[PDB]
Amino acid sequence: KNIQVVVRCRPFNLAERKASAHSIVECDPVRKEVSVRTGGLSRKTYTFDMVFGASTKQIDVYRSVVCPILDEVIMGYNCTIFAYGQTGTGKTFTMEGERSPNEEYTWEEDPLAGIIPRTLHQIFEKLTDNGTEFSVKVSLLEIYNEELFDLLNPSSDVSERLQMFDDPRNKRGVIIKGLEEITVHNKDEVYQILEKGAAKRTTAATLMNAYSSRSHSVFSVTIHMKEVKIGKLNLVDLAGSENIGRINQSLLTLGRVITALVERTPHVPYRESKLTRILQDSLGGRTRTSIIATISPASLNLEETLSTLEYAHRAKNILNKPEVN
Ligand SMILES: Nc1ncnc2c1ncn2[C@@H]1O[C@H](COP(=O)(O)OP(=O)(O)O)[C@@H](O)[C@H]1O
Ligand SMILES: [Cl-]
Ligand SMILES: [Cl-]
Ligand SMILES: [Mg+2]
Repeated sequence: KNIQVVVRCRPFNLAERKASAHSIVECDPVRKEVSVRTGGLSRKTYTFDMVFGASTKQIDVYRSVVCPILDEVIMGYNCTIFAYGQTGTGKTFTMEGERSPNEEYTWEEDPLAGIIPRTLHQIFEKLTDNGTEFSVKVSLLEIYNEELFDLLNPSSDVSERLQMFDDPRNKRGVIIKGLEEITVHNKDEVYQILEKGAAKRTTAATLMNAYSSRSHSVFSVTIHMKEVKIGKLNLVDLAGSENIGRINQSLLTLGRVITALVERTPHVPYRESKLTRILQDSLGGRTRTSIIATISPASLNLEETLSTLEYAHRAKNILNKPEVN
């Protein structure tokens, strides 16, 4: 199962209007092509598993990319979904989403929901209707400046840092010490567990500079089903791609890993950055993986729009082989 790479273009921000930028990016959903106008203020075309226009709705993404994958979670296969791109291109919007402000929508009925709310809701829905003894445990670890933080725990201070060591009896696996896996009774529990985590994030933005921009958010869900069956979904929200070129250790390392795998060069540097070691099976491994790439249409972001694209195209080539748990 080759890694699924899919490109998502968001509408022009007011900031791009004020930078004067015109539109350099055309998204073709049918042909699944992205075309970038490099030449002037003539074009380059790329072909991805999916292409998502500026008109893409959150549920759309959920259906095309996420639903199939969660279906493969029920079978007990581990799966990872990356969200990659330049800051402000929409990575957090995809992984999380937002509430409609003047609307009365319940978070489960809200059009603006990103992948995480949606998935969490559905697991309870589908598996209640299935009704077979499921239990859910969700942890979230953010990597900043090569340090590990557990957001989810209430009892821990925002500052405290976990320790990671190569897994015993796994080797491929890694153990993050003191990472809280907080079992979820129900969705109305989901909202609280995530909400406190958002409060911790607000505290830690003040603690660290350009936190929101340089951090990697690794969200993990582990479902226990009876019959036994175990499934694990990693929703990863990467630090902005802009720092990367054609700084961030873990991000730079992720690029190196993708490059090595596509290249076929002998050494792939899993060891170097926390993200690659934790997410090691996500890359050239037994975990089914997809990548949502994110880009801006406006001309001023062109070098970045190209960089993002170059990674995804390259990452298309990489070979994955997923297996049931
Ligand atoms: N497809 C989209 N449609 C409308 N607004 C979007 C879309 N993608 C991103 N945005 C908005 O653009 C801004 C940047 O979003 P964010 O997801 O934080 O980017 P990133 O996390 O990649 O830096 C936010 O105001 C966000 O709500
Ligand atoms: Cl705007
Ligand atoms: Cl949307
Ligand atoms: Mg972000």
